[PDB]
Amino acid sequence: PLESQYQVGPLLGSGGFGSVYSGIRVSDNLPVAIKHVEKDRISDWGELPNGTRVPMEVVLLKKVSSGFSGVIRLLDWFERPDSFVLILERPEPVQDLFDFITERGALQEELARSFFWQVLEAVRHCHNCGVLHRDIKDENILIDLNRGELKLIDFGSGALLKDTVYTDFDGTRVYSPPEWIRYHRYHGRSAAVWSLGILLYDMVCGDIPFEHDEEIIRGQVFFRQRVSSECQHLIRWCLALRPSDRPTFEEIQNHPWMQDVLLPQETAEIHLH
Ligand SMILES: NCCOc1ccc(Cl)c(Cl)c1
Repeated sequence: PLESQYQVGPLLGSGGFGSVYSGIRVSDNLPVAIKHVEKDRISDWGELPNGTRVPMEVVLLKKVSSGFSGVIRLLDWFERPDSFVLILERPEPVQDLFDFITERGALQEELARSFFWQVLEAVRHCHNCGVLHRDIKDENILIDLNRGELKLIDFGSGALLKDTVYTDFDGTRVYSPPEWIRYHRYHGRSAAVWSLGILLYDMVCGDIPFEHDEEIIRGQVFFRQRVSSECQHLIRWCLALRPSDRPTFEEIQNHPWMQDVLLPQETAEIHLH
């Protein structure tokens, strides 16, 4: 069973998502993360291609868990009487982006460009797999410090991607768009672009731009740090009040600020090693 298959290490974190432990797969010593989610806390349920009743998180992870290393991979899952247990791949050494920014402050634009580009590629992979993350933020991004590779985590607030309106949301409010705050309605892709604007501002300024609902609704972007005109333009574009005024992923990646990105290994060599 699960208990014999894995060696439990220390608690890595706990919160809205559940409890996550560091671990080692006993068969090949592979580093893993063991996530426990209480059944009473799971509101969104779904079913696998076979038809087993599992949390939506398990459905979304299976849809995205393949060769591409931009999303944390689900290795296995187990059902207990009062919880679900998820075995996830664990990079080592690792640091989440929230802890990274907290320790190092506002990122150099070359570093933010590499990081932002990788997040964009990871989000495009999710969308191509029919998955909408809904909680893109610094806390949900892991940095593989040796490879300079970023990984999206926590699909616990996610949904299947659709072209119709979403009227439910349980992600982070300070990353949520003005249409959600005002009307309790949003479309997947344009809401994801708004959260990406919040994230990019956070990378280059060291903090999020808005705290209160009134600020999100006004959408006036003030720069507290020295930021290039091209970067400011891209941020202000992602943070357009009207969802239809926001750039597509293609327009973000073709933006002049996004040109000449470093490879992840070059990123680790210059900024992480
Ligand atoms: N948010 C607390 C840490 O959560 C995680 C989740 C997944 C992995 Cl692979 C790791 Cl290393 C840590």
